[PDB]
Amino acid sequence: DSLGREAKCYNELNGCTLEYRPVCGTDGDTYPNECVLCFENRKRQTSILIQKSGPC
Amino acid sequence: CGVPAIQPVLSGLSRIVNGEEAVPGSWPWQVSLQDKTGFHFCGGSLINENWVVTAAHCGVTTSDVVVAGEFDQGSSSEKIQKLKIAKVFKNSKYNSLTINNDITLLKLSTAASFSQTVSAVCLPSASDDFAAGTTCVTTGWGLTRYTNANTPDRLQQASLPLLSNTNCKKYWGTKIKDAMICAGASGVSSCMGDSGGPLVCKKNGAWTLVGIVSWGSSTCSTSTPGVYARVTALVNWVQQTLAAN
Repeated sequence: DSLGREAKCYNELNGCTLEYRPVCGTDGDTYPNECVLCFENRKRQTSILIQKSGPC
Repeated sequence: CGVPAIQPVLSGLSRIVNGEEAVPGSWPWQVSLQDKTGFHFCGGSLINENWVVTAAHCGVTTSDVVVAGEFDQGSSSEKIQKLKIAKVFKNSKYNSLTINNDITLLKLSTAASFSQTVSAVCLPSASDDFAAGTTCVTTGWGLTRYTNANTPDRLQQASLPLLSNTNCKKYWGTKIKDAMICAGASGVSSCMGDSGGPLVCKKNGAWTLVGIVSWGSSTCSTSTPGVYARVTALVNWVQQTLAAN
């Protein structure tokens, strides 16, 4: 109904980069980085977007 | 190089579920990369009184700050150094798809003032060989549990052994390149916020920079090896950028 911005993985790698760059998902949750939000959507077969960067 | 005035105390807790808290000041080369907002997003190690070495995926800007001498980030105040950055040297061969050649050099505007709590790490020789199965140290403010989503205030340190390319490929398979070195898979993991920090292997009394925190398990799996930028494979570039700058 709303939204903004899709979280990107490194597809050419199946683990993430270890930087701390929290993202606020459209779900109300904080993700340590974007790659995390992506792997979580993959596993969960979910489609959570990034609400705002930084923490919720 | 590579001798903390202040001596680390590595206990058996350093080897299990995401290490322990460091003796304050015991890893002097440990710095924190921060925003204008004072928010920690990567680590780094001081190789000079002028340069910091880090991972290239970190996206360090000239707008970002290097904080030397911190223990407790939640300190209303301690004696630290907020050094500015003047020039960023991102490896030309860094591959963004692959995270291969994941080193970046930060040249400081403001020299760091080596103290008892601020010093530098020894860089290795290209021909240097750090045997698989050697127990090393990794330091940072990376999460302690993926499930925390709150980076710790205090520097942590984990003890993990080195791995052969060969036995890491069993877990990462083809992703493992030559400018990469694996470590852990032993009860301890590098995690969000540890990126660009050090993987120190003591050599002939000195603590030496063998890896840079790069990437690994999307969930900070203690039974999976963590990947680091392999310093021996990128040190001539460090040497040559330093010389021309």
